[PDB]
Amino acid sequence: MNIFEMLRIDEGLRLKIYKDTEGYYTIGIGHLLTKSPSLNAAKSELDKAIGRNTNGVITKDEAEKLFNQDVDAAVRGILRNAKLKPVYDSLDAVRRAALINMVFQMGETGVAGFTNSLRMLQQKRWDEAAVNLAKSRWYNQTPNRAKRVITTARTGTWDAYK
Ligand SMILES: [Cl-]
Ligand SMILES: [Cl-]
Ligand SMILES: [Kr]
Ligand SMILES: [Kr]
Ligand SMILES: [Kr]
Repeated sequence: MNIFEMLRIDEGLRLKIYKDTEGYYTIGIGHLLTKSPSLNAAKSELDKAIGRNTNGVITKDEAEKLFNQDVDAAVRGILRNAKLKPVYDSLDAVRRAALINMVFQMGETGVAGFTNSLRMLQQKRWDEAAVNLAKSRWYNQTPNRAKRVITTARTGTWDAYK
């Protein structure tokens, strides 16, 4: 398992514009297009990201291309975030994957806000981090996914994804 397979599991793959769990226009593997209510606007953002008039539908390849870009961007956001980087650097490879998934899902800013779990993680206090992480809107709104990511961070193994 790796970060790509992991997020491909959590986000799925859809070739036509769809709305995510919050109601936002998204396409591919969890690629948000806009927070706006407008399909037209979503469509504009999509053709802009793809480089052609998609009419709201893309190919697998194009979807994987956006995904590659988004993963990369998630890593680079972590590395540039002064509150995120040190946690990330302290972690083993599997746990790092968990942090990349959260950031992909909620953005840098959002995750940087989990001050307390960040610190427990940094301290390698796994069970404690796990309990804190679950006290969040994130967990109450997308509990199945949150649970898989939280077990990943807690245990350092991919068991939740097998
Ligand atoms: Cl883009
Ligand atoms: Cl769920
Ligand atoms: Kr994490
Ligand atoms: Kr976190
Ligand atoms: Kr954790």
